[PDB]
Amino acid sequence: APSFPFSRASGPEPPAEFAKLRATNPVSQVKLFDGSLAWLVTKHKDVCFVATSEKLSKVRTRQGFPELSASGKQAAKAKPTFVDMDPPEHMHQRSMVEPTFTPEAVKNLQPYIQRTVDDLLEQMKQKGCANGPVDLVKEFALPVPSYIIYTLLGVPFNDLEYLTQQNAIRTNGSSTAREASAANQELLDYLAILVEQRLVEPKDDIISKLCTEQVKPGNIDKSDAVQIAFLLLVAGNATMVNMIALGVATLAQHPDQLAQLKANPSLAPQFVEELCRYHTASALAIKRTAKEDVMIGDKLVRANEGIIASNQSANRDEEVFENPDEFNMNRKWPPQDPLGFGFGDHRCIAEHLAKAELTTVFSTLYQKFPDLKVAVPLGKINYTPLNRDVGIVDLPVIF
Ligand code: HEM
Repeated sequence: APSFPFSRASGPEPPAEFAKLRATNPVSQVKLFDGSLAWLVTKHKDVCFVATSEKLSKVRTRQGFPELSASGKQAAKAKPTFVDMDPPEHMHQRSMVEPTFTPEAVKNLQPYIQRTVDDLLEQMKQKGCANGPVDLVKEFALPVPSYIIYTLLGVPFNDLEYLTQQNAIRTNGSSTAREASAANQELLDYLAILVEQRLVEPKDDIISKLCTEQVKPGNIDKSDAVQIAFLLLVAGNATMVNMIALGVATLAQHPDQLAQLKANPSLAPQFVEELCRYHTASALAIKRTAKEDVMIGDKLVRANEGIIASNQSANRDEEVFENPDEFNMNRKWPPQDPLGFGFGDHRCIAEHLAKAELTTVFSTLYQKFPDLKVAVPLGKINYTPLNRDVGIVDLPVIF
């Protein structure tokens, strides 16, 4: 059984194993870091089954849960938030914060999203690139989702820049463990204090809604509110940063499609849909353990055996998406959903917010900077390490 996670075939490409497994052995066993075996599911139809089957559990203290690293094994010990819950606990807690992320709520946020993107682009323009390329990640891709989610949570404007840097330090590949866990503690301590404050004078933010509607009535206590706030911050931010940078890089690699977006910014939504299928930047979140024996394809998955469902592989599934390895924002979409945001009850709470952020970015960026160019040869883009989710560490641009 091969070791899993697999390595990406190159900087921007999924692991090569997935295409072979889809063709010859679509439900197979893999070996995890601790020697245990897990089932790997690779076809779109089977990923959807794993994401919705009531015989499968997300509870991480169940025997067989497929932790992929040593830190996940010990993180399993903490009191769970709704990301690690089964029904009915899952939606009981998820519904406490879902109101901010509905399509109606995200529609009302759209002027604020546009203003955030506008302001940060104008700052980048004023900084200029007269003294060399600027890092699109540091200058734009990082602050855009960071400022927005921090602001929704209730962080005051003056604290955004420091806290944006701390959260980046958490996930930066060159941070030592001491740097990353210090940045983590910094974030937790700040949120605890913000929860204390909002308990005394609520404002109009997510933390205030939790304090008023759930902590004070006694449905949760303030430490749960901290954990939930922390989950909403760290679950998708690094992914958002990577998607923005990957979109720029992808467009530099497909000049004809960038020219179409320049001449018709209304194609941004279609570009975003294809971006999220092609570059599946969160590919290791759909994991389960079997509560009962369950049959998947031609395999029997025994109770207490772990399952990993690759939505990255599903998004390249030849049986669903014609020419899946071509990036084509003009593709015709089948009836099946792309699975960039997962599937079923656990499907990304922030799907609509994420798409609205991405859509706002790519309908504005090249109107503001029509001559935006990646400043290094495309073969020299600094992608994330091949053993991690696809992403871009830094992206020097001129404009
Ligand atoms: C392009 C950006 C993003 C992508 C591709 C993405 C992707 C995903 C995926 C694949 C999952 C697993 C869903 C499943 O288990 O089926 C997920 C879950 C989740 N994501 Fe995101 N995400 C993004 C942005 C965000 C943002 C901005 C936030 C928070 C503001 C967020 C918060 C969450 C949470 C809380 C969950 C767990 C939901 C649950 O288990 O009920 N994500 N996301």
